[PDB]
Amino acid sequence: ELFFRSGFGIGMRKDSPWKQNVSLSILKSHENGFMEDLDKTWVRYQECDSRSNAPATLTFENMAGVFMLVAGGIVAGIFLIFIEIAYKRHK
Amino acid sequence: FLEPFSADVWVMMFVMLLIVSAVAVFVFEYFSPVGPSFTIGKAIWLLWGLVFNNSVPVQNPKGTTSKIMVSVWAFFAVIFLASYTANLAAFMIQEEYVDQVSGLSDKKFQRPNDFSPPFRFGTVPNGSTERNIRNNYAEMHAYMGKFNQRGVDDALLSLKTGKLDAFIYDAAVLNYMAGRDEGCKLVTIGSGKVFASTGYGIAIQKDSGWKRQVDLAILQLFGDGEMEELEALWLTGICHNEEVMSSQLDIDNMAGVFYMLGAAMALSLITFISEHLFYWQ
Amino acid sequence: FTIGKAIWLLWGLVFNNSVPVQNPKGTTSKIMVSVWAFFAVIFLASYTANL
Amino acid sequence: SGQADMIVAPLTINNERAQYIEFSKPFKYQGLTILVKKRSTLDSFM
Amino acid sequence: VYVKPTLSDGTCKEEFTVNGDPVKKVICTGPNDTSPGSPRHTVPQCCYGFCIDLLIKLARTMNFTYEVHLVADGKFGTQERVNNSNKKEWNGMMGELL
Amino acid sequence: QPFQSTLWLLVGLSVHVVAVMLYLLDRFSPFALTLSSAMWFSWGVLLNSGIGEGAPRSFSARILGMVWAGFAMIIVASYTANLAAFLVLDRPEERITGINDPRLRNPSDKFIYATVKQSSVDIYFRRQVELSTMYRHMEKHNYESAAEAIQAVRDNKLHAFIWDSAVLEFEASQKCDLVTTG
Amino acid sequence: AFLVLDRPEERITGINDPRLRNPSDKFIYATVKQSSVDIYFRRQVELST
Ligand SMILES: CCCCCCCC/C=C/CCCCCCCC(=O)O[C@@H](COC(=O)CCCCCCCCCCCCCCC)COP(=O)([O-])OCC[N+](C)(C)C
Ligand SMILES: CCCCCCCC/C=C\CCCCCCCC(=O)O[C@@H](COC(=O)CCCCCCCCCCCCCCC)COP(=O)([O-])OCC[N+](C)(C)C
Ligand SMILES: CC(=O)[C@H]1CC[C@H]2[C@@H]3CC=C4C[C@@H](OS(=O)(=O)O)CC[C@]4(C)[C@H]3CC[C@]12C
Ligand SMILES: CC(=O)[C@H]1CC[C@H]2[C@@H]3CC=C4C[C@@H](OS(=O)(=O)O)CC[C@]4(C)[C@H]3CC[C@]12C
Repeated sequence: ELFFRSGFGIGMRKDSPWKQNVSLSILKSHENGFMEDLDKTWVRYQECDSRSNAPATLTFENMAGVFMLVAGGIVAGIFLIFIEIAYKRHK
Repeated sequence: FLEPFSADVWVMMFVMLLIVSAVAVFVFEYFSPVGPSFTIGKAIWLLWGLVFNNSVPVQNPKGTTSKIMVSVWAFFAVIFLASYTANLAAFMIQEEYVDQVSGLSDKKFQRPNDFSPPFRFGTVPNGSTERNIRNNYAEMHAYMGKFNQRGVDDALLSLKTGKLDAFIYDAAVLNYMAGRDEGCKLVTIGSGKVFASTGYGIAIQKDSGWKRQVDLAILQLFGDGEMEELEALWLTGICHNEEVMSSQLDIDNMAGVFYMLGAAMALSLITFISEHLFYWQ
Repeated sequence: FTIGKAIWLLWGLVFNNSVPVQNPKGTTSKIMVSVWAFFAVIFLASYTANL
Repeated sequence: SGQADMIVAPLTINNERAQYIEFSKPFKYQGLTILVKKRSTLDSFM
Repeated sequence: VYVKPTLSDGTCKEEFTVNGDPVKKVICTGPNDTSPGSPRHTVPQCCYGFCIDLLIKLARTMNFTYEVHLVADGKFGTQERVNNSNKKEWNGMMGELL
Repeated sequence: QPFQSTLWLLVGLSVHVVAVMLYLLDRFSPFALTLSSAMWFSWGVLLNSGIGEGAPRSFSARILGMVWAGFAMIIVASYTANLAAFLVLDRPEERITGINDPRLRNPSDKFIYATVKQSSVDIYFRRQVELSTMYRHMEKHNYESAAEAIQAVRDNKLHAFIWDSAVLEFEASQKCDLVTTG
Repeated sequence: AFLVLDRPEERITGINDPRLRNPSDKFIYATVKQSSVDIYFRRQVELST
């Protein structure tokens, strides 16, 4: 959780004849939505993310084990076919 | 229903189905001493039905070897369906929600009448939210005047009754009211999104010597850590701790499975049409 | 269609219909088996979901 | 020291710095957070 | 401390544990049942429980006899202020002990 | 419960649209399914009964027979999945979390909690100034004995009782409608 | 059950986390030199460790 919730300011010296009009031009830009423009174009990008739980779909790396059993049941089959005729050949 | 089994798994099952079909009808059934002819048409149909909870009428092969191959395919199909259902449950158990309303620039807030049956949003007047909305959203302000609320509590109950569907107010107050709410059924959009961001300040007489003294004192509280203690003592809430809730499966959720069926209605016509064109020539 | 063939048919249906059975040749008996199949579909779905 | 007349940067408003310079009203409200290092592990059907 | 009425004989009804061991009981002499407010009497009840079994063990291994009674107030003890006399006094069992 | 009423209708009505279509799509084809056999095929696939020996004959009907088999799989799979979600995601909770709970710290008139009058609990809350708000709420609802306060929570007259854990944990075990929290 | 209970844990909950509340040599956490973070930790005596 966030702590030390102090924001970002513009620093000027103690005299700062611009101190008052800088602050008035920052409150104005919040109300105008100018700072929401800057957040959109510089802060809110969201290249990639995920949730904490995030249920995951089953890819081929997960299901390759059972796909290698149907394939192994074919090479076993093309062997077992030869026994089938050979068994029937005797009787 | 599209969520488990990445599309590469479904594709490979189809091409393994064609591989197993061709081997079982050209190498296992043709070459078998025994073996109504078992063809591709009734091998695709047999293996397809096995995958989808075998319930269709089929014609099993007569060869002993081809019966072994169908049996090792039937084992794959029980694993396939057990792992489809198991992951579909895992998705349903662990889905979060998507808020229907994006923000203060949404279509509903911009033009509610031009949209679906009107969106009822309003605010307490004579404050800073109106001053921010008079100056920024003129069309919004006119539609909001008829839905004014006399106080915060009034707009809390109007949301539950249904007279309003969105209350636009100060963020810190709304965060609190959305915090100690029974049932946790009133929430702020954007998971706490704030617009026209500002803060609460102590107003002091203009051109006075106390502004510097107050400012340094407040900044000390942040540094010394009192603000987080105050936030947990006053602004905390029950609903701030955390969700996922059981939901029914209305058509809007299941429209995808019907479109897939309704498209197979469309694909059936094209092949039915293509038959007559191929039958004519 | 004997009573021992109806128990075998109805038992197989309620346990993930997987055994060779003899379906009735009537129509209202076919309707009843279909009604039992719906119960059997719900029964097994609830058993797996609660398990 | 006079080198700069303004600090247009993510300068956090602090009690220490406020005793010497005049901060403006915040242009960004934020706080301190901790950054740490970040699918399916189904081995097979067995 | 379970407090139960005594039989008409005045003794304690005999009960046993789940195993079959006898439940040790002590004749209390606390206030009349259903509070002593209106029916002000000290009816001898029957007392047993965790603290009575520990008291019986304490008496045996330290060789003292005892007479158990229930606190009349029904309270545990708290220094309630007496605004009448600008003082404080204990109640409950704490007042009885002091 | 897992399906809505109109989703039950749409599933039932789509059986007949498939059944009628499978009949047309098979009858009007170059070189079968009767109407009754198509109704049995569609219900047999959905209900997973062996009833009916007819299957679509034409190439176009078999595609719709194949997809209908997949559609009926998802309907049953998503019934078992949604039923499982409903049976695991049944958490009323909303239970008090200790003494630092916001409900206790900032009480409302709806929520009532108390302890036994003139005991260690009373002079624990009274001693601490940070618990002053909690003390006032309990001051007007404090009970004479713990048996009354335990009976009050059973009869819903009291919502929270603060007392010794050695005593409360005995009542929670002996009485099945009481639980200790926090 | 396997696909549902797949959940990692042991995440830092903030500065109050017991991992951070005391310096354990196995854990390494740091901030940027000479910033507001530094003059926040050093000013407060409670989290001097
Ligand atoms: C496993 C996955 C699915 C697989 C199979 C899918 C099968 C698709 C089948 C679809 C059939 C159509 C759906 C009908 C909806 C009934 C609504 C109703 O009033 O329900 C009532 C109850 O009703 C019952 O308990 C069941 C009544 C069924 C009557 C038979 C209908 C025709 C059967 C087929 C003939 C052709 C049908 C043609 C239809 C055009 C009241 O509802 P409720 O009060 O909200 O709930 C009751 C409980 N409560 C009182 C405790 C609250
Ligand atoms: C849904 C339920 C209903 C259906 C039930 C059906 C009934 C089943 C009927 C019968 C099964 C009889 C027992 C044999 C099974 C293997 C056991 C074993 O020790 O294998 C070992 C070697 O296995 C492998 O690593 C390879 C398995 C996958 C590739 C296929 C090769 C052929 C194996 C099969 C040949 C065909 C035999 C045909 C004749 C029987 C297991 O390796 P492991 O590393 O210890 O694995 C641990 C799991 N883990 C990796 C996930 C952690
Ligand atoms: C042979 C068929 O007839 C099938 C085979 C593959 C199917 C498609 C698979 C995926 C989707 C995405 C889905 O998206 S949705 O956002 O509307 O849910 C809409 C339906 C659609 C286009 C299916 C249409 C029917 C198929 C063409
Ligand atoms: C019998 C049918 O006709 C249906 C039954 C289940 C359907 C599949 C469900 C999920 C997906 C994943 C999707 O890609 S994805 O990137 O969105 O995952 C592409 C489409 C695909 C393969 C569907 C194709 C059509 C089915 C096979």
